[PDB]
Amino acid sequence: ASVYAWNRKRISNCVADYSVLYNSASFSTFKCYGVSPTKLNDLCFTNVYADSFVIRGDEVRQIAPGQTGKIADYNYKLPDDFTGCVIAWNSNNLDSKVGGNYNYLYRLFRKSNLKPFERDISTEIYQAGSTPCNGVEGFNCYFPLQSYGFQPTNGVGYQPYRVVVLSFELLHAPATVCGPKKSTNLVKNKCVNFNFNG
Amino acid sequence: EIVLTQSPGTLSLSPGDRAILSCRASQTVNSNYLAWYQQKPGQAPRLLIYGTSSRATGIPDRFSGSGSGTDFTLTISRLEPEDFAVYYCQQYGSSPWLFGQGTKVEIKRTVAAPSVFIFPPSDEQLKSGTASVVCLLNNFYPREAKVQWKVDNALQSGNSQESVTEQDSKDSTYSLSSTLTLSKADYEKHKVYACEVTHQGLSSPVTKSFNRGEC
Amino acid sequence: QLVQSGPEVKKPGTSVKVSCKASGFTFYYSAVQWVRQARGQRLEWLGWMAVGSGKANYAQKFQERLTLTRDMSTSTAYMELSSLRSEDTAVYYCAAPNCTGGSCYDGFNLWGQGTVVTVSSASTKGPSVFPLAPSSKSTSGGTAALGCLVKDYFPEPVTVSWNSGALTSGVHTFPAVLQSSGLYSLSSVVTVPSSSLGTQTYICNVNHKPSNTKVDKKVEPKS
Repeated sequence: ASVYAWNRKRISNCVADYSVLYNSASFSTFKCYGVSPTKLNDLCFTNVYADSFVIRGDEVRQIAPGQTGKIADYNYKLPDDFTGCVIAWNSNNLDSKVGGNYNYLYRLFRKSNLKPFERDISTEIYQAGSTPCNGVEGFNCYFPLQSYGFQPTNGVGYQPYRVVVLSFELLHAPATVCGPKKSTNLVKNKCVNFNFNG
Repeated sequence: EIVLTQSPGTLSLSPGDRAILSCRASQTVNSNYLAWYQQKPGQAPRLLIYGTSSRATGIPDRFSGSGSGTDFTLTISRLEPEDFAVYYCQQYGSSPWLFGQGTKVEIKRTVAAPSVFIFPPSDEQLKSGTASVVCLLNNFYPREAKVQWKVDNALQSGNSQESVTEQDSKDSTYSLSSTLTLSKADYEKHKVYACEVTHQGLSSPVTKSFNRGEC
Repeated sequence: QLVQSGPEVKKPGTSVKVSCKASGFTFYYSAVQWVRQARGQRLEWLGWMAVGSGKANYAQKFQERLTLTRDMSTSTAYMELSSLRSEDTAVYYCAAPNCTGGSCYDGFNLWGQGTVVTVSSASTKGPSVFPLAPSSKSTSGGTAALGCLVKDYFPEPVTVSWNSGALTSGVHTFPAVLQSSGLYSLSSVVTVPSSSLGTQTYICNVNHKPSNTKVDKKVEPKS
């Protein structure tokens, strides 16, 4: 999805495996705020939210708490106390095509800043001046959205990057979603120290 | 497209009176995309009235815009010496934002007759193979004034370029310079040169004549 | 306030680039329009561009030669005009409104200082000074006129003065005209009483910075 229309997917009632993602050895960025990524398996939450989009390579550092910028103010803003992980990797061969890709758009102007975790799909003509636009684009009346152009020869800084944000939630609930547990083959006829579930 | 025309070309008005300027369009122009700009010789234009009714920041109240549709008017209640400039009207509703031809405002005074001077070529100028003759018109108020160069009772043309100075402040009288840049070969094959001027302030045209025999 | 680049002199069949830098206001929400004017002529509209998205609109005459761009790093707008001709010699202005936030002024109140562009082929050359010696014919009723004629200088800016600047009462300098040879020429005159000649040292000081030539040409009555 585009940055101005970032998609959401809730995940619950299953057994996650964070170590495989940790050791994929293919992602470019992996920052987890407030949680140990190597100890994520030894934790158990109620549900997780996954959000994905494609943005500019040079904008990847606006996806963080306490970030100021056009993306942080008009498209996608994270709360200052956000707990979870941010992942991003290059998509040169998949998203950048000869002639450019115009299927990805980003918002330019907005009347007010964005709170954490909401979307803006409206496309009403912005009113920069003190005169109503009345549906015609011109002086002091600009369209709110334009599109990126992804050319193969572009620099890595302007190369597209795919970004996924995982956010974990905690609430009074069964807290179903969390990682697995390992098991050893049983031994019999000896003094052993056992652990069967609890 | 949209074409804007300012009907009053030039206005010679003494300070104190009321000044009016008119800007007219061929098609209807949006009343929220019209502006008037004031420009002095040698400076960038300054915005005066925007939105067809409201003035800019710091512009004194005396300027007032009015009108809507195909007609627009600018009014100066009382003139002051710093209000003499060129005024342009622009619209920016459609795609081509055409300007207007502009209107020049100058002070008005009494008609002053000009003074005619003739300048012989210098001897060292002869070394260059070209003759330079100058006819000078001094202190004539009306901008309308024409000079014809006459050689051996024949009107030469094509080499009589003119130069007009800016309006003065102490007296506001223009000075004109006409330069006859002639080839030397034409210089030898003739005897009498002259510049004849005709001005509104002169009852009859005045001919200033020069001869190479007294050189 | 808007700051433009310096004046320049180029050759026909080339391309020129002009920069307009903005500061002191929110340049993100503004829009810049370009207006050029010849010497003593009417203003001519070229086009405009919205800085927010880079979209630009051009007049039909300069559709295929004029290109407007921008850079957010320095908050600067750029004109590029290719295949220049002699008539393109003029002064250019960049105009943009004053934006403080989301809201912005409804007019082009802010204007640049202009940039002078000259397109021609004549090379730079120093001027020549010719004294306009007063004579009996020039003298009329006590009043007489005398001065200096400046010829064959290519660059526009030249300066003329009298008595090292001491003589300025009733002095006239005329705007420079363009000859068919591509070299400029002007005249400077001054009025004096007929009794003044032969009593004061009259001399015209002329300067030409591009040629770095400074002359003090003395003028004497014709014999």
